[PDB]
Amino acid sequence: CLAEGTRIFDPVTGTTHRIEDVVDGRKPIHVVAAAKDGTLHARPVVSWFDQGTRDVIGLRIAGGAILWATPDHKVLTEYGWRAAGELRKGDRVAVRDVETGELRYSVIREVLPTRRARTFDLEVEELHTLVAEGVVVHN
Repeated sequence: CLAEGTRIFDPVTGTTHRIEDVVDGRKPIHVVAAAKDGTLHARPVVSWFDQGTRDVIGLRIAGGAILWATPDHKVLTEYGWRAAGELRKGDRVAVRDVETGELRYSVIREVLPTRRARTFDLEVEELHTLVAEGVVVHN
């Protein structure tokens, strides 16, 4: 699950939304999804999930961005899909350039301790993945 505050980019409208607003408002946004072959595509959100309050850890990425997700949330990394909780400083995660939309890999600068927060999940059509805080994660 993803934490309240997690930002999601809609490649169709070009609008960035906070996930708690997308779920609470059942907003029909599109997200940038990643296929199995790595390619990125725009896909619609067809289901919204309020997962309640849970512990979320933070993955501070080179550049300054930070993803807050449950330790079991899957992230696309240089070694494939892996639970956020298994990732450590130095591991590289897949990130979408906010300027060019290009996919690159950046190192995790720091892994932060857990904190309490409302958490969410979304169902992305067909590919079941999305870009959160610029990072490619499972929906």
